[PDB]
Amino acid sequence: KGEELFTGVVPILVELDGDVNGHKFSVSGEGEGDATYGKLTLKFICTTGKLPVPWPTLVTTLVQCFSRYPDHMKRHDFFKSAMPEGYVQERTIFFKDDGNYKTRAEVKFEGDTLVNRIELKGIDFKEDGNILGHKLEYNYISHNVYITADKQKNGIKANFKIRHNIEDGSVQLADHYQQNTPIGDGPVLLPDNHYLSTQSALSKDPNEKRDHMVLLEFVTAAGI
Repeated sequence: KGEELFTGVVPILVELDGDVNGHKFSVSGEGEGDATYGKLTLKFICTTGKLPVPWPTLVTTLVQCFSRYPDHMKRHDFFKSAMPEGYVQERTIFFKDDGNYKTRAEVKFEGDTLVNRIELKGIDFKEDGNILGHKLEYNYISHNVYITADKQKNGIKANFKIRHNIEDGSVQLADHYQQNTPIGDGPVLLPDNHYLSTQSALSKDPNEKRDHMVLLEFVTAAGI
């Protein structure tokens, strides 16, 4: 059972390589995960210098296997059932009236540490849009992740809308399309329809002088 691997606080490593409209960059992140409370604490650093895009646009990319599933729903936890061999998570984020993000990450265990090596490719962005123009507010993100079973790929599919508030008080809609598939060839839990009530608190470290982000996320299953 992969559920026994999350019973306590688990070290989290996050390594990401991206290319948005030709701007290459890298993000590194560490933290702890406590599925018992769906509690996630992470800090990300831009290892190549300045981040070419708004941090908030990388939140959902930069470990849903750390979410708290109510006891009566634990038969729907695809994420933990695929561990420790892990699973492949692919997404396609569509920013309204702007470019799109196509990401492919691999979430798996490396010893006692949950790892998430991501590969992000961004194209079609407007040089002066809300993303490459850095006009999106850095504050709070909170939406529901609607999940559905994908018996064909023996995994799951999920979609949701992230509404990033712009500085002028407007909204930058970002449609997400998720596709998780198990790396290992073992039995994984195919869940009935349900969603992930997610909430992220972005903040800066008063002492960190490198482009970064301090995140305090909470993911809890519901819908059934």
